Amino acid sequence: MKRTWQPNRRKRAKTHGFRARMRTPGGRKVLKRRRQKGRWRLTPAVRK
Amino acid sequence: AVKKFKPYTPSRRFMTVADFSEITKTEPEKSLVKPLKKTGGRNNQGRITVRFRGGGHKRLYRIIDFKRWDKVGIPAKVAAIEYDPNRSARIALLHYVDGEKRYIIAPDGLQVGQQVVAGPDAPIQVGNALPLRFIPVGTVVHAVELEPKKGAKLARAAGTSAQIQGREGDYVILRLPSGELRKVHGECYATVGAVGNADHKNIVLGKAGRSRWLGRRPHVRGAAMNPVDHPHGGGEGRAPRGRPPASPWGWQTKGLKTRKRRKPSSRFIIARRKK
RNA sequence: CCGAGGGUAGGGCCCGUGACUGGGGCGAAGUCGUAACAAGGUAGCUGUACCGGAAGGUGCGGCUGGAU
RNA sequence: UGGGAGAGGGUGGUGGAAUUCCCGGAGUAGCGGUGAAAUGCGCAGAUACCGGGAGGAACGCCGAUGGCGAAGGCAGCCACCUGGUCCACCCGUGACGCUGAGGCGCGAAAGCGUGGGGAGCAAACCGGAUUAGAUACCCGGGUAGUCCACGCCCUAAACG
RNA sequence: CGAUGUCGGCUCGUCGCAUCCUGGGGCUGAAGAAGGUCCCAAGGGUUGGGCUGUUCGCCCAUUAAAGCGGCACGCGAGCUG
RNA sequence: GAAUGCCGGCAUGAGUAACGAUAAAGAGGGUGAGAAUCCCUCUCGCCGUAAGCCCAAGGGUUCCUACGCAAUGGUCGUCAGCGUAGGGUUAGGCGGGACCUAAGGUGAAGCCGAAAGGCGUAGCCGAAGGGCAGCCGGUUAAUAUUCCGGCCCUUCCCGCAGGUGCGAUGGGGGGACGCUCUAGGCUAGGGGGACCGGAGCCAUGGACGAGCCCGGCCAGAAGCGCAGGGUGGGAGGUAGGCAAAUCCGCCUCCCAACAAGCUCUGCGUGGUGGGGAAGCCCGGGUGACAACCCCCCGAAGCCAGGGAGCCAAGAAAAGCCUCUAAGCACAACCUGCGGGAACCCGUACCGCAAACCGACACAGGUGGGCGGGUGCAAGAGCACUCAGGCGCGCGGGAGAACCCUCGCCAAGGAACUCUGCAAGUUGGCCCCGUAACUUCGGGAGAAGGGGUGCUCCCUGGGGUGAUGAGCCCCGGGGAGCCGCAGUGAACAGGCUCUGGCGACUGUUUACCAAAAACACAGCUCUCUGCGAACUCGUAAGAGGAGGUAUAGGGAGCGACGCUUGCCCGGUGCCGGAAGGUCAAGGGGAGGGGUGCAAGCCCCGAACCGAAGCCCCGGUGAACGGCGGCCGUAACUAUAACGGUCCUAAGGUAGCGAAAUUCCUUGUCGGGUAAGUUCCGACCUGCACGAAAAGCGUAACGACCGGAGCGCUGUCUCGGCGAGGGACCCGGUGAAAUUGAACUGGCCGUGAAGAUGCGGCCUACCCGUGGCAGGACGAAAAGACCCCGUGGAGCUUUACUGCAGCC
RNA sequence: GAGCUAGCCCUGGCCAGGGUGAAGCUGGGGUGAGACCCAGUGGAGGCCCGAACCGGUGGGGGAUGCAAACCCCUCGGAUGA
Ligand SMILES: CC[C@H]1OC(=O)[C@H](C)[C@@H](O[C@H]2C[C@@](C)(OC)[C@@H](O)[C@H](C)O2)[C@H](C)[C@@H](O[C@@H]2O[C@H](C)C[C@H](N(C)C)[C@H]2O)[C@](C)(O)C[C@@H](C)C(=O)[C@H](C)[C@@H](O)[C@]1(C)O
Ligand SMILES: [Mg+2]
Ligand SMILES: [Mg+2]
Ligand SMILES: [Mg+2]
Ligand SMILES: [Mg+2]
Ligand SMILES: [Mg+2]
Ligand SMILES: [Mg+2]
Ligand SMILES: [Mg+2]
Ligand SMILES: [Mg+2]
Ligand SMILES: [Mg+2]
Ligand SMILES: [Mg+2]
Ligand SMILES: [Mg+2]
Ligand SMILES: [Mg+2]
Ligand SMILES: [Mg+2]
Ligand SMILES: [Mg+2]
Ligand SMILES: [Mg+2]
Ligand SMILES: [Mg+2]
Ligand SMILES: [Mg+2]
Ligand SMILES: [Mg+2]
Ligand SMILES: [Mg+2]
Ligand SMILES: [Mg+2]
Ligand SMILES: [Mg+2]
Ligand SMILES: [Mg+2]
Ligand SMILES: [Mg+2]
Ligand SMILES: [Mg+2]
Ligand SMILES: [Mg+2]
Ligand SMILES: [Mg+2]
Ligand SMILES: [Mg+2]
Ligand SMILES: [Mg+2]
Ligand SMILES: [Mg+2]
Ligand SMILES: [Mg+2]
Ligand SMILES: [Mg+2]
Ligand SMILES: [Mg+2]
Ligand SMILES: [Mg+2]
Ligand SMILES: [Mg+2]
Ligand SMILES: [Mg+2]
Ligand SMILES: [Mg+2]
Ligand SMILES: [Mg+2]
Ligand SMILES: [Mg+2]
Ligand SMILES: [Mg+2]
Ligand SMILES: [Mg+2]
Ligand SMILES: [Mg+2]
Ligand SMILES: [Mg+2]
Ligand SMILES: [Mg+2]
Ligand SMILES: [Mg+2]
Ligand SMILES: [Mg+2]
Ligand SMILES: [Mg+2]
Ligand SMILES: [Mg+2]
Ligand SMILES: [Mg+2]
Ligand SMILES: [Mg+2]
Ligand SMILES: [Mg+2]
Ligand SMILES: [Mg+2]
Ligand SMILES: [Mg+2]
Ligand SMILES: [Mg+2]
Ligand SMILES: [Mg+2]
Ligand SMILES: [Mg+2]
Ligand SMILES: [Mg+2]
Ligand SMILES: [Mg+2]
Ligand SMILES: [Mg+2]
Ligand SMILES: [Mg+2]
Ligand SMILES: [Mg+2]
Ligand SMILES: [Mg+2]
Ligand SMILES: [Mg+2]
Ligand SMILES: [Mg+2]
Ligand SMILES: [Mg+2]
Ligand SMILES: [Mg+2]
Ligand SMILES: [Mg+2]
Ligand SMILES: [Mg+2]
Ligand SMILES: [Mg+2]
Ligand SMILES: [Mg+2]
Ligand SMILES: [Mg+2]
Ligand SMILES: [Mg+2]
Ligand SMILES: [Mg+2]
Ligand SMILES: [Mg+2]
Ligand SMILES: [Mg+2]
Ligand SMILES: [Mg+2]
Ligand SMILES: [Mg+2]
Ligand SMILES: [Mg+2]
Ligand SMILES: [Mg+2]
Ligand SMILES: [Mg+2]
Ligand SMILES: [Mg+2]
Ligand SMILES: [Mg+2]
Ligand SMILES: [Mg+2]
Ligand SMILES: [Mg+2]
Ligand SMILES: [Mg+2]
Ligand SMILES: [Mg+2]
Ligand SMILES: [Mg+2]
Ligand SMILES: [Mg+2]
Ligand SMILES: [Mg+2]
Ligand SMILES: [Mg+2]
Ligand SMILES: [Mg+2]
Ligand SMILES: [Mg+2]
Ligand SMILES: [Mg+2]
Ligand SMILES: [Mg+2]
Ligand SMILES: [Mg+2]
Ligand SMILES: [Mg+2]
Ligand SMILES: [Mg+2]
Ligand SMILES: [Mg+2]
Ligand SMILES: [Mg+2]
Ligand SMILES: [Mg+2]
Ligand SMILES: [Mg+2]
Ligand SMILES: [Mg+2]
Ligand SMILES: [Mg+2]
Ligand SMILES: [Mg+2]
Ligand SMILES: [Mg+2]
Ligand SMILES: [Mg+2]
Ligand SMILES: [Mg+2]
Ligand SMILES: [Mg+2]
Ligand SMILES: [Mg+2]
Ligand SMILES: [Mg+2]
Ligand SMILES: [Mg+2]
Ligand SMILES: [Mg+2]
Ligand SMILES: [Mg+2]
Ligand SMILES: [Mg+2]
Ligand SMILES: [Mg+2]
Ligand SMILES: [Mg+2]
Ligand SMILES: [Mg+2]
Ligand SMILES: [Mg+2]
Ligand SMILES: [Mg+2]
Ligand SMILES: [Mg+2]
Ligand SMILES: [Mg+2]
Ligand SMILES: [Mg+2]
Ligand SMILES: [Mg+2]
Ligand SMILES: [Mg+2]
Ligand SMILES: [Mg+2]
Ligand SMILES: [Mg+2]
Ligand SMILES: [Mg+2]
Ligand SMILES: [Mg+2]
Ligand SMILES: [Mg+2]
Ligand SMILES: [Mg+2]
Ligand SMILES: [Mg+2]
Ligand SMILES: [Mg+2]
Ligand SMILES: [Mg+2]
Ligand SMILES: [Mg+2]
Ligand SMILES: [Mg+2]
Ligand SMILES: [Mg+2]
Ligand SMILES: [Mg+2]
Ligand SMILES: [Mg+2]
Ligand SMILES: [Mg+2]
Ligand SMILES: [Mg+2]
Ligand SMILES: [Mg+2]
Ligand SMILES: [Mg+2]
Ligand SMILES: [Mg+2]
Ligand SMILES: [Mg+2]
Ligand SMILES: [Mg+2]
Ligand SMILES: [Mg+2]
Ligand SMILES: [Mg+2]
Ligand SMILES: [Mg+2]
Ligand SMILES: [Mg+2]
Ligand SMILES: [Mg+2]
Ligand SMILES: [Mg+2]
Ligand SMILES: [Mg+2]
Ligand SMILES: [Mg+2]
Ligand SMILES: [Mg+2]
Ligand SMILES: [Mg+2]
Ligand SMILES: [Mg+2]
Ligand SMILES: [Mg+2]
Ligand SMILES: [Mg+2]
Ligand SMILES: [Mg+2]
Ligand SMILES: [Mg+2]
Ligand SMILES: [Mg+2]
Ligand SMILES: [Mg+2]
Ligand SMILES: [Mg+2]
Ligand SMILES: [Mg+2]
Ligand SMILES: [Mg+2]
Ligand SMILES: [Mg+2]
Ligand SMILES: [Mg+2]
Ligand SMILES: [Mg+2]
Ligand SMILES: [Mg+2]
Ligand SMILES: [Mg+2]
Ligand SMILES: [Mg+2]
Ligand SMILES: [Mg+2]
Ligand SMILES: [Mg+2]
Ligand SMILES: [Mg+2]
Ligand SMILES: [Mg+2]
Ligand SMILES: [Mg+2]
Ligand SMILES: [Mg+2]
Ligand SMILES: [Mg+2]
Ligand SMILES: [Mg+2]
Ligand SMILES: [Mg+2]
Ligand SMILES: [Mg+2]
Ligand SMILES: [Mg+2]
Ligand SMILES: [Mg+2]
Ligand SMILES: [Mg+2]
Ligand SMILES: [Mg+2]
Ligand SMILES: [Mg+2]
Ligand SMILES: [Mg+2]
Ligand SMILES: [Mg+2]
Ligand SMILES: [Mg+2]
Ligand SMILES: [Mg+2]
Ligand SMILES: [Mg+2]
Ligand SMILES: [Mg+2]
Ligand SMILES: [Mg+2]
Ligand SMILES: [Mg+2]
Ligand SMILES: [Mg+2]
Ligand SMILES: [Mg+2]
Ligand SMILES: [Mg+2]
Ligand SMILES: [Mg+2]
Ligand SMILES: [Mg+2]
Ligand SMILES: [Mg+2]
Ligand SMILES: [Mg+2]
Ligand SMILES: [Mg+2]
Ligand SMILES: [Mg+2]
Ligand SMILES: [Mg+2]
Ligand SMILES: [Mg+2]
Ligand SMILES: [Mg+2]
Ligand SMILES: [Mg+2]
Ligand SMILES: [Mg+2]
Ligand SMILES: [Mg+2]
Ligand SMILES: [Mg+2]
Ligand SMILES: [Mg+2]
Ligand SMILES: [Mg+2]
Ligand SMILES: [Mg+2]
Ligand SMILES: [Mg+2]
Ligand SMILES: [Mg+2]
Ligand SMILES: [Mg+2]
Ligand SMILES: [Mg+2]
Ligand SMILES: [Mg+2]
Ligand SMILES: [Mg+2]
Ligand SMILES: [Mg+2]
Ligand SMILES: [Mg+2]
Ligand SMILES: [Mg+2]
Ligand SMILES: [Mg+2]
Ligand SMILES: [Mg+2]
Ligand SMILES: [Mg+2]
Ligand SMILES: [Mg+2]
Ligand SMILES: [Mg+2]
Ligand SMILES: [Mg+2]
Ligand SMILES: [Mg+2]
Ligand SMILES: [Mg+2]
Ligand SMILES: [Mg+2]
Ligand SMILES: [Mg+2]
Ligand SMILES: [Mg+2]
Ligand SMILES: [Mg+2]
Ligand SMILES: [Mg+2]
Ligand SMILES: [Mg+2]
Ligand SMILES: [Mg+2]
Ligand SMILES: [Mg+2]
Ligand SMILES: [Mg+2]
Ligand SMILES: [Mg+2]
Ligand SMILES: [Mg+2]
Ligand SMILES: [Mg+2]
Ligand SMILES: [Mg+2]
Ligand SMILES: [Mg+2]
Ligand SMILES: [Mg+2]
Ligand SMILES: [Mg+2]
Ligand SMILES: [Mg+2]
Ligand SMILES: [Mg+2]
Ligand SMILES: [Mg+2]
Ligand SMILES: [Mg+2]
């Protein structure tokens, strides 16, 4: 059947992307939080 | 005169449609239509704030001249009478000797090829717009301003009309389409006559799908729901209201008046409404 | 080929009969009231409508075959 | 050809009286109703009186024992549209007439449909009396309906 | 109760005997035939249908007979539902 | 040593289940240490509206080539989407950007919010919509509308010539629009040819033929032709298009008028440039100077912004044209010609799948285009086939039970069973024919029947063409032939009668319920006069609605028909300027503390004092409710009738053992051989009843009941046959479970159902295929049930608060 | 977190083929004029049959599955909510 993951590069970037995160307070805490943890990636890579 | 159908489908039994026999032009004036941004009943929050809306036919909005005192003393010919999916009435296209073109709500009896006019000097004729204080007492009027220069606000729906009953000072007494008696200011404009397409109320939609064409999604009864949803939810099997019949949000919906009591227009309501 | 008729399927009309049901007629001495005949004690009759245990009543309109 | 009379019919207008309600004033202790009463209404200001407004229906005197229509029926007043009828002349056609199974149409009231209107009246209904009872007569309320438009129904003591 | 699946049916049987039939008897208000009732006897047998989920029961047609109970109201790691 | 403990290691089940669609394989040759599995060939089979092809998304080197086989591949492996290495994606015209706007998003102005932030006009962003310049062939192992060849075209800059009041974010036009049906002419695509081109072939009885086989085109600028789209011309006035205006709009006149003309597209032709089969010979080369012609069918595509009808009334903005304003008229713009300039990113490959989403090379999921031929009435259905792609990454055997899918069956024919569940039957087309009832549409494919192939003969009309032949499409009549059977295969309704419920088409518990539930047109009540009511929000602001009582919100009922009674005492709601109660506040009789005192300070009576509540009315398609005992008729029985008690009023019409009836399988009737169900009645209705609507109702239903016919393996009652498994051999090889185990029956005992205790009986050791009675077998710390001063959802005239409203 | 699912907004796309034959229009009849009748033309509809597509009615299989919802047969809608 149709499952829950239907990859869409534009949907991915526009929802979890770097610019999406900077635009809101909870987003900047996410970025700060993942930067403090030392994540190699702050955001899901999508190829555009 | 409404038009019936033979029962060649179950829904054709009762479906009735307007006769459309007063319409003389069947596509809108390009310079007077604009996109009608469908809402679905959602507000700028994105929330359903008026339930069961959406999915109607696409429409363009015909810009309607609700002032008319824009152009005192400039007559206009009635070029056409047209369909307008945004209101019950029909609309009439006016060609001004000015050269300018506008739409008005089409009054009952208006004929293509007649000249209408607007202003204190105007004749007491169907389609003429005068300030209220210059129409003789007893004249049936429509498209009435509630406040001076604020725009036609009353008696705009197919078949409706307000009637002039008498005068008091700077103010006129109108019997509204609801039968209330309200004082309207004399400098307010009104158009002689009643709105057209009176047959509009005798239309029999005929089937569920036709309501879906008008943007009307299905209504769900409280009794058919669950208590998380509505006062009337729940119960094993069917059930009476079991409380005073209530809206989705708790308030009582049989008789409970809801006009705000101290509202300033109350000084101008002579009598509440009829029937 | 036609063909008595036999068969299959479906219709029309009549007859008889049927739990039950509807009023009808008749029946020396039942029960309830008293509608009509006198101005019958609310003049009567009427077509219709609504209503009531029952006759009837009431409304709307009509007639005189109504009285004094 | 020329005359007249008439609530003949249809449409659009429009006039005053009266009832009801609403507003203002004035005013006070009852009003209403009956056979007698009660219900009901009334100091929370009724009734009775004056000014104002709205709305519906009916059309006083004329009015008659009258008139018109085929019948059912038709009554303020105005205009328009239309039917029938009678009379004078003796002008035209030449028996072109009579009736009329079927047909078609019209057809009081009540009643039905879809809208509108709703003052007064009033089936149903409620209450008050009367009564043995009173699903009545009498009284106080009262919804259809009575009114309009269209469409049905097509009945009668539709009688002379 | 860190689970013993719970009616009926179907299938498959097995056992008891307080025996429905068939075998053997005594008594009889046993003439014969037919029964009635008690005794001995569990080897075998103990039908097909209509109704109801039904067990049971009633009814139809037969039958020598149309037995009554146990086996976790036998049998859902065998089926049904 | 235990915590269904945690982490890890290793066992058991076990050489067991499985090895992922039953579309299918066989052999020869090759390679190699090694071959059912790689490579080549021949044979066979499968898909062919796909299992072939092309785009898009997503994936991200998986592409191509060399070299490998430890691991990955469900076996194998020499192969590979695997390992290693090298190579490979080329654009002014394709797609996106340097263009436009849509929802939405953002947001100078502005507004709002404790902070964070929420809004918001313009403007900006935003596409698979608008707009805009490339077609055919060749080329590589791998890219091509990208490279090359041919023929075309676009924009920008500069210059030249001719022309003109030039000039814009501004005005205007246009862009610019639905659904259904559809005309004319084309094109794509297809069929045929006795014509044209071709390497050949003659078999096995015949055929050297008007034989068989193959193939007979593609692109193309100007012009031209055919078909279409679009489009009045001129003059005068002019206050409207937020300045201007010669433009547009409005008014008058003249002229034109299906036209034509002007313009823009499609199609055809077209210089020119391409391609070009079978077969044969080792992808190539030949064929080949290949031929490239005629007839027919023909789009859903094209002309197109075409036509008609209908109601539900069908984007925006730029490009573009036109008007003028500042300005500028040595300019500028338009037109033709010439030279020059033309950037960024994508391009490999998979793409209904082994490369995407499903943990897997997973029988599932994934949007658009192309989708050939024959026949079957049509078609994208069905069967077989073309191109092209496959045989599904374990095999070889055997021919038990049993299971799955499938075929047949004597006689019977629902006797099966909860139920004809399941499976039979029926089945397309053409003709005849077709009932109650009905809202006149229907019910209807009712039911029920007949026809159906092939040959010959005569014949009617239509399309193309020409009016003919030829081809193609609909038919009619006659005479015959063969079989068991002619929609000979494949696809393709069993029917009827009767009841309940819901009017109907729809909708729903993704993944146990599709229904009688929800919805629905329709009816009623009620709120709402517009800064509407109501909704969301602290607000601003939105929705409502760019709507206005024929409208919008809320509630119930649910097409339609005939209807919807009585109760307003209680709760709600509505009306009521009296009265009664009533908070803060006002008032301040009169008391108090302190000070020597002027003073300061405290308590405080009557009285005035909202809404709400009390109280007076109304109100049922508002919440709701609609009685009890006793007596009575000239047989009995039963009471039309009466008495009395209570009530706010005591259930009307209609319906009734019912989706409701307990006693109940009520009683009677029908249907049956037999009927707890069904249907029709009766009415002492445990416990129908009138918009939580009552009684009906044609048509409709994968709803639920009862009956009949047809027909059957459902059954008496089972038999046989097919394939895929099970079984045997070679390869690979799980699992839950498991205190250890050297693990028998009976009768007892035992915490009450013992392999494990007592007594007896039985029993050599170990496996394999089977069956499920036991191991209170496995799975899941019982969902039932209770307990816990555990939890959560829900309700109200429980408590206490809050929003909101007054 | 609305890349699943639910609703709405904007913009595109899709629905082989057959069958039934509403209004309207035309002609004929009818009539004082009408209503209306007949034929033809027409092509309406939450119309009928049936693929794609969207569903999921009944049964069987599957149940450490091919699959944490699948497979076969059958069945509903298929111009419309
Ligand atoms: C398909 C495969 C599934 O099996 C079933 O569906 C069968 C058919 C259920 O019966 C179904 C069907 C049915 C009718 O039972 C027969 C119904 O009663 C129960 C509730 O579920 C089972 C076995 C249930 O057991 C029963 O649960 C009962 C509550 C108690 C009973 N026993 C202890 C007394 C016990 O055996 C139960 C709980 O689902 C099993 C647990 C372990 C599961 O969750 C497992 C994972 C199942 O999902 C499953 C194995 O995957
Ligand atoms: Mg899904
Ligand atoms: Mg994307
Ligand atoms: Mg995208
Ligand atoms: Mg997106
Ligand atoms: Mg982003
Ligand atoms: Mg976002
Ligand atoms: Mg921000
Ligand atoms: Mg910060
Ligand atoms: Mg790093
Ligand atoms: Mg992040
Ligand atoms: Mg109709
Ligand atoms: Mg009809
Ligand atoms: Mg109109
Ligand atoms: Mg525009
Ligand atoms: Mg909006
Ligand atoms: Mg917004
Ligand atoms: Mg937001
Ligand atoms: Mg939000
Ligand atoms: Mg709402
Ligand atoms: Mg809504
Ligand atoms: Mg309109
Ligand atoms: Mg409107
Ligand atoms: Mg005013
Ligand atoms: Mg309506
Ligand atoms: Mg609409
Ligand atoms: Mg609605
Ligand atoms: Mg509803
Ligand atoms: Mg409910
Ligand atoms: Mg519910
Ligand atoms: Mg919720
Ligand atoms: Mg709650
Ligand atoms: Mg609640
Ligand atoms: Mg409730
Ligand atoms: Mg409920
Ligand atoms: Mg419920
Ligand atoms: Mg209940
Ligand atoms: Mg209740
Ligand atoms: Mg309530
Ligand atoms: Mg409120
Ligand atoms: Mg009012
Ligand atoms: Mg007596
Ligand atoms: Mg008498
Ligand atoms: Mg009398
Ligand atoms: Mg009397
Ligand atoms: Mg009476
Ligand atoms: Mg008083
Ligand atoms: Mg007083
Ligand atoms: Mg009035
Ligand atoms: Mg003479
Ligand atoms: Mg009384
Ligand atoms: Mg008395
Ligand atoms: Mg009459
Ligand atoms: Mg237990
Ligand atoms: Mg355990
Ligand atoms: Mg367990
Ligand atoms: Mg059996
Ligand atoms: Mg004897
Ligand atoms: Mg004897
Ligand atoms: Mg003895
Ligand atoms: Mg024995
Ligand atoms: Mg039992
Ligand atoms: Mg029993
Ligand atoms: Mg015997
Ligand atoms: Mg037994
Ligand atoms: Mg026992
Ligand atoms: Mg047990
Ligand atoms: Mg027991
Ligand atoms: Mg028991
Ligand atoms: Mg048992
Ligand atoms: Mg058992
Ligand atoms: Mg079981
Ligand atoms: Mg069982
Ligand atoms: Mg078990
Ligand atoms: Mg077992
Ligand atoms: Mg067991
Ligand atoms: Mg220990
Ligand atoms: Mg464990
Ligand atoms: Mg633990
Ligand atoms: Mg562990
Ligand atoms: Mg561990
Ligand atoms: Mg481990
Ligand atoms: Mg380790
Ligand atoms: Mg290990
Ligand atoms: Mg092992
Ligand atoms: Mg084993
Ligand atoms: Mg296994
Ligand atoms: Mg497997
Ligand atoms: Mg398959
Ligand atoms: Mg081989
Ligand atoms: Mg071979
Ligand atoms: Mg090798
Ligand atoms: Mg090999
Ligand atoms: Mg090998
Ligand atoms: Mg192989
Ligand atoms: Mg090979
Ligand atoms: Mg990947
Ligand atoms: Mg390897
Ligand atoms: Mg290997
Ligand atoms: Mg190696
Ligand atoms: Mg491997
Ligand atoms: Mg694998
Ligand atoms: Mg490559
Ligand atoms: Mg640039
Ligand atoms: Mg912050
Ligand atoms: Mg954006
Ligand atoms: Mg382009
Ligand atoms: Mg080109
Ligand atoms: Mg090369
Ligand atoms: Mg020059
Ligand atoms: Mg210029
Ligand atoms: Mg346009
Ligand atoms: Mg438009
Ligand atoms: Mg568009
Ligand atoms: Mg449409
Ligand atoms: Mg063809
Ligand atoms: Mg060409
Ligand atoms: Mg001007
Ligand atoms: Mg074009
Ligand atoms: Mg070649
Ligand atoms: Mg050559
Ligand atoms: Mg298409
Ligand atoms: Mg077009
Ligand atoms: Mg816009
Ligand atoms: Mg200047
Ligand atoms: Mg200069
Ligand atoms: Mg120029
Ligand atoms: Mg650049
Ligand atoms: Mg490429
Ligand atoms: Mg697929
Ligand atoms: Mg595809
Ligand atoms: Mg692949
Ligand atoms: Mg996942
Ligand atoms: Mg595979
Ligand atoms: Mg796959
Ligand atoms: Mg066919
Ligand atoms: Mg295979
Ligand atoms: Mg396959
Ligand atoms: Mg094998
Ligand atoms: Mg074997
Ligand atoms: Mg198979
Ligand atoms: Mg066969
Ligand atoms: Mg047989
Ligand atoms: Mg039979
Ligand atoms: Mg038979
Ligand atoms: Mg049966
Ligand atoms: Mg049955
Ligand atoms: Mg069959
Ligand atoms: Mg067939
Ligand atoms: Mg018939
Ligand atoms: Mg019949
Ligand atoms: Mg029938
Ligand atoms: Mg019937
Ligand atoms: Mg009929
Ligand atoms: Mg037929
Ligand atoms: Mg037939
Ligand atoms: Mg024949
Ligand atoms: Mg043949
Ligand atoms: Mg033969
Ligand atoms: Mg069929
Ligand atoms: Mg339904
Ligand atoms: Mg339903
Ligand atoms: Mg119903
Ligand atoms: Mg109905
Ligand atoms: Mg319904
Ligand atoms: Mg449908
Ligand atoms: Mg479900
Ligand atoms: Mg569920
Ligand atoms: Mg689920
Ligand atoms: Mg299911
Ligand atoms: Mg359900
Ligand atoms: Mg269904
Ligand atoms: Mg539902
Ligand atoms: Mg209704
Ligand atoms: Mg209403
Ligand atoms: Mg709120
Ligand atoms: Mg705040
Ligand atoms: Mg708005
Ligand atoms: Mg209804
Ligand atoms: Mg309905
Ligand atoms: Mg409903
Ligand atoms: Mg009827
Ligand atoms: Mg009450
Ligand atoms: Mg009350
Ligand atoms: Mg009261
Ligand atoms: Mg109550
Ligand atoms: Mg009560
Ligand atoms: Mg009644
Ligand atoms: Mg019963
Ligand atoms: Mg009964
Ligand atoms: Mg019933
Ligand atoms: Mg009951
Ligand atoms: Mg019972
Ligand atoms: Mg019985
Ligand atoms: Mg019987
Ligand atoms: Mg009884
Ligand atoms: Mg109710
Ligand atoms: Mg109920
Ligand atoms: Mg019915
Ligand atoms: Mg019916
Ligand atoms: Mg249905
Ligand atoms: Mg159904
Ligand atoms: Mg049967
Ligand atoms: Mg039978
Ligand atoms: Mg069998
Ligand atoms: Mg076999
Ligand atoms: Mg061996
Ligand atoms: Mg091995
Ligand atoms: Mg291996
Ligand atoms: Mg041990
Ligand atoms: Mg041991
Ligand atoms: Mg052992
Ligand atoms: Mg043993
Ligand atoms: Mg014991
Ligand atoms: Mg024991
Ligand atoms: Mg032992
Ligand atoms: Mg031991
Ligand atoms: Mg011991
Ligand atoms: Mg022992
Ligand atoms: Mg021992
Ligand atoms: Mg032993
Ligand atoms: Mg073995
Ligand atoms: Mg075995
Ligand atoms: Mg066992
Ligand atoms: Mg245990
Ligand atoms: Mg066991
Ligand atoms: Mg056990
Ligand atoms: Mg636990
Ligand atoms: Mg527990
Ligand atoms: Mg549990
Ligand atoms: Mg529970
Ligand atoms: Mg317990
Ligand atoms: Mg406690
Ligand atoms: Mg405790
Ligand atoms: Mg607790
Ligand atoms: Mg709680
Ligand atoms: Mg997605
Ligand atoms: Mg379709
Ligand atoms: Mg279709
Ligand atoms: Mg289409
Ligand atoms: Mg079609
Ligand atoms: Mg026709
Ligand atoms: Mg027409
Ligand atoms: Mg349809
Ligand atoms: Mg059909
Ligand atoms: Mg089946
Ligand atoms: Mg499962
Ligand atoms: Mg499937
Ligand atoms: Mg199938
Ligand atoms: Mg269909």
